Amino acid sequence: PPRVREAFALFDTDGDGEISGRDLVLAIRSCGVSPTPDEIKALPMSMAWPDFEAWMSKKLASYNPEEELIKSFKAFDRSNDGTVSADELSQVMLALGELLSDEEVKAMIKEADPNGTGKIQYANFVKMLLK
Amino acid sequence: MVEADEMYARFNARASGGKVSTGDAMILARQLGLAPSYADKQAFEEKSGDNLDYASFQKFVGTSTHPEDNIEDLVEAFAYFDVSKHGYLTRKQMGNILMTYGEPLTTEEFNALAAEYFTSDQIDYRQFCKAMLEAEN
Amino acid sequence: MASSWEPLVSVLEAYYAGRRHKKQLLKKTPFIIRAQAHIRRHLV
Ligand SMILES: [Ca+2]
Ligand SMILES: [Cl-]
Repeated sequence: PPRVREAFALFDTDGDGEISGRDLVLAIRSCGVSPTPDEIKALPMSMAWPDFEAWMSKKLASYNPEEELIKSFKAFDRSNDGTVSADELSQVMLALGELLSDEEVKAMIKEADPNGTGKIQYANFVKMLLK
Repeated sequence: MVEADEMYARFNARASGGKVSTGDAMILARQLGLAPSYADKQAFEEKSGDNLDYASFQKFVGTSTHPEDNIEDLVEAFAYFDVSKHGYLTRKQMGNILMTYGEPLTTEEFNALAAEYFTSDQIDYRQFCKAMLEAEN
Repeated sequence: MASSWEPLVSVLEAYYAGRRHKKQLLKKTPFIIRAQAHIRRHLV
């Protein structure tokens, strides 16, 4: 199914047709979009599906998730080999992260490094995450 | 079999050339007290087409009994949207849920269901689920 | 002069929280369909 519609449906946790609060931000981030803090500031108290749909259409018209995520990774591609280290990413997720169990983070790493290399080819990974 | 002569007559009253559409199979199966899904209709269509004679209708009916139906799984389905787990969902919640997930209701189906079954804004989804499993046979 | 990891972390956390949502909702979806089938039965 389409990503935006599905993200709304997934992050509307009580099924009342409306995302509110941090969930809103999470729904946005779950599409690969990092809202600048002023955008987060300006988010309404709640969004129904038409509101979320409009917000995401307008955002995505100017913001491209996969290349932005790729640039975020290439910040930490120290070797510059199109590849960041899985260990760094794991313990940074464990350190700064707020939502996933440690088991979840390990599952994620096994996804990103499907060959036991300790290196994450982050382009391939981001493309895998964006259907 | 459940009232064999009257099932036969209802099928034939809708039948043209001894066959009825799978949509009429759905309605007839409901009147008999079965609860086929649209997935059942699709699966049956892709082996037997869109027109059933009386025998293939009987086979359809026989495969739509859904023995996995039970109260706890139905209730857990709704309780998924209940953050309090107190056992209540609002009419807004029931409507958006039922018209968004699974095989979504049309607004007309939901409005008819709500007119008959939703007495309040705070719906006990456990009792509503029990009600829905009643008369099934 | 390393940069900060919070944006990447935030986005991946949200993504995988959504994947966990999609999977538990997958567990629940067949019985929502069952509910809807019984609803339509009561509605003839
Ligand atoms: Ca909500
Ligand atoms: Cl944050």
